[PDB]
Amino acid sequence: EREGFAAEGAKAVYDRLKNGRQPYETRAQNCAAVTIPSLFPKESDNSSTEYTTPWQAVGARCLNNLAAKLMLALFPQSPWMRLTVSEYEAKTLSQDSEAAARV
Amino acid sequence: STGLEALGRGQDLEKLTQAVNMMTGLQPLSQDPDINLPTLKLRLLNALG
Amino acid sequence: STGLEALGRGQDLEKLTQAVNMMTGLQPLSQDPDINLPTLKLRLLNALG
Amino acid sequence: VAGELEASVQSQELQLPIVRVLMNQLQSAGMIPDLPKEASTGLEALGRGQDLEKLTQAVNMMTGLQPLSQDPDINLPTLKLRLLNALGIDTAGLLLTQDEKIQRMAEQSSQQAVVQGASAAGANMGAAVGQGAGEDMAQA
Amino acid sequence: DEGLAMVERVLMAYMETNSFRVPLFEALKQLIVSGNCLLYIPEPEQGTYSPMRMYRLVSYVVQRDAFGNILQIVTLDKVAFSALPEDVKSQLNADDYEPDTELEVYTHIYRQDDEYLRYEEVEGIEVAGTEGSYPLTACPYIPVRMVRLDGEDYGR
Amino acid sequence: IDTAGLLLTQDEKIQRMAEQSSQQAVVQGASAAGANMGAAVGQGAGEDMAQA
Amino acid sequence: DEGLAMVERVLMAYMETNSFRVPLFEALKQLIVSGNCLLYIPEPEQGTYSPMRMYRLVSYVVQRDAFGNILQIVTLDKVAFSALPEDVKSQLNADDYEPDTELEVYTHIYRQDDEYLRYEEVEGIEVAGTEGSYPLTACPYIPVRMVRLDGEDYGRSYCEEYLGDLNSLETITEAITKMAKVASKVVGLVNPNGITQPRRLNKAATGEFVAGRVEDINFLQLTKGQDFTIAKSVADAIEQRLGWAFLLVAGELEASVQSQELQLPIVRVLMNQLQSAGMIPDLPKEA
Repeated sequence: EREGFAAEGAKAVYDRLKNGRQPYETRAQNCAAVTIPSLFPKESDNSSTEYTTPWQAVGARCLNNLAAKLMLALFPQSPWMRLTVSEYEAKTLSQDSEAAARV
Repeated sequence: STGLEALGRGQDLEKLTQAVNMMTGLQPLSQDPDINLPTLKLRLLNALG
Repeated sequence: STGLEALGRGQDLEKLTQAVNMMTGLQPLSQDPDINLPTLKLRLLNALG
Repeated sequence: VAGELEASVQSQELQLPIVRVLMNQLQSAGMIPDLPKEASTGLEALGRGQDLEKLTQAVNMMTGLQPLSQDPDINLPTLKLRLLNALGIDTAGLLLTQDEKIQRMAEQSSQQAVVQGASAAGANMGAAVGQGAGEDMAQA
Repeated sequence: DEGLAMVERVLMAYMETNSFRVPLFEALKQLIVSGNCLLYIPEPEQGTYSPMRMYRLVSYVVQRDAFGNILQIVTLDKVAFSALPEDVKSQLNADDYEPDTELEVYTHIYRQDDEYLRYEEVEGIEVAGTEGSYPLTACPYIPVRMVRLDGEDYGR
Repeated sequence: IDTAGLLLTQDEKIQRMAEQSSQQAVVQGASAAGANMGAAVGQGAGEDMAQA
Repeated sequence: DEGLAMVERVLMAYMETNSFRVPLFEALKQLIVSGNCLLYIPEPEQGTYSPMRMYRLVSYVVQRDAFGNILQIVTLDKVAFSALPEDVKSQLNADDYEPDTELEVYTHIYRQDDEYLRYEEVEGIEVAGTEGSYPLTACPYIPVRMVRLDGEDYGRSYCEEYLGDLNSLETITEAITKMAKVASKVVGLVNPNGITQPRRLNKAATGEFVAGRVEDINFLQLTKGQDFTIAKSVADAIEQRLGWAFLLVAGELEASVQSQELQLPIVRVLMNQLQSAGMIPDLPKEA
């Protein structure tokens, strides 16, 4: 009957732990203001907010280029898995020279 | 949509072309009495997917 | 994983290609009456892995 | 080859110690065959490359002695032996002996004879049956 | 030679499946900066995931001879009560501990009469069921050095 | 260069002829016999079968 | 000739399974900076690991004749009480020592009547079971020299001939470097007989109009004339001349004394010992 980690509810665990994310959000907001100000908005923004252009345009090129290349390398069109079976176990069980190929 | 769509048929076409090119070069070895051609072709086709 | 995923199916293709290229180069030696051909083929296959 | 261009200590502190542990644990679990009682790199990554180079050189030099096969004044079997010895490569199963050639002759003879007989048998049977059918049908 | 090659192929495949290539790249970067690292290889099984592990310089202790032999190794870990195995958890009282509290676990390997000995200690007692021994040339703890001087623990 | 085993003496050139003659006389005979036997059996089989 | 090449393959394989290539690289680097090193080849065994060792100059002693003969060698080792073999431990009472106390052992090899003798000693007492004998041409201890003179023990080095040039290069480079950290310090200089006040230039903003003149401000600088090109060119010439002496299939394309002091002695100890172990066939008498 909800013994451990769950003796107080769902909206109670969420409120205690909400204060651990504070440094990371501030640091990310500092980072995302010289490259693309609209990439990481705050939690108190609405239709009327205006995003201003930084004085230099070197961050955007670098970020877009790296994001493109990383995905080109990580996820190709051909499969990126193998699903292999152990060797020497076909050998101790097979009786013909055309078993590994069929598997 | 476009995941593998514009190259949806091109992916098949490239694989088929490579298979034909590989099977073309095994004709000189058709008079060698120490080679198992049927299994070699199967192992050559399984290495492309 | 991904260290050997695109080449996981490519190492086999490269080895088979090299085996075919080296096997196609023993045809002028087919009539030599002093060479033990099958054992030479076995050693050549062993030298690759 | 590009992976073998060095424009030594970590082959005794990271590589040989990792192989000597996995040959003990995998054998005790039944995942490797039981190795006989008592029987890294620098010359390992080239361990098979050296064999490939030696065999390729041997084949290349054996290819060039084909024009001289009709010279009645040359002892070819000893010339081949000297050429093999000049390289240092082993000569376990690369040359035939005084025996183990009559067997090859017999195999070749039988292989030819069986096909030569079968072809003629089939042709004669076909000709005879065709003539019989024609002579029976030529009055229709 | 056929069987001799098959064995190498199997050894390579096993090391490919259980990912060994991520810890090694990390280890090679700590050698250039600090010069030290440790490696641990868990016991193999049939159908389970058993990855390799790496320790930094701030988590282990070594004592060496002047000739260059290894005599003692001790390591330290920090785990939570709910993440402990039940067999180890069966020698403690659950009332005193709540989930998310942390314990410290020690492992000691030393040399005695041409072999190695091993045991595990928690709190102030020794956990039953961890005793063992290793051959003098198959110890699965491998301290690594980069530059070796004379009569000195650890490398530069 | 040493000339120990690179030239053929006046003798020891008879065994070469003996070997080559033996090879020819075996291969030709086997090849000639096989086809004749096959044709002989095929002719009779066809003659007996085609009557019906 | 076919049978004589198998024996040469068996020898090279024994030096790759027992790791002989790591000590040699370290030995070849001590010869250039100091000029001496020692090598030991342990007795071979059928199925164990017996690597080759190396000693530095600060751990052995040799005595030679004026002709160039070797008469005595002594070495030194330091081991703990738990790393010792149990037979040696049997002859020492364990109560006195602790598992982490270092002992000192010695080895002595001397010449007597056209042969060599040896033993070992610990704490002034000779260990039983370590005596032995060696022929006059198969001693497994090999002192190595790089540059040989007449009538001296040990040898000289190769880097010793080029010390003045390195010293001069360092002397010039130090000054060239240190004249660059002085020329990157900012110091303004205002004129005490003018009309501008350093207080107005400091409290201004990014764009403003302030009262002053530009003839009253100047900056300190290092006005050294043709005293930079001379030093730079001389240093470049020294470096170029140093580059020609250290060389800054193709085996015979690149490329003498080290074939009588290192290579031939190793080949004559391996064939003496592998025959007795039982790993190569019994060669004929002289042949």
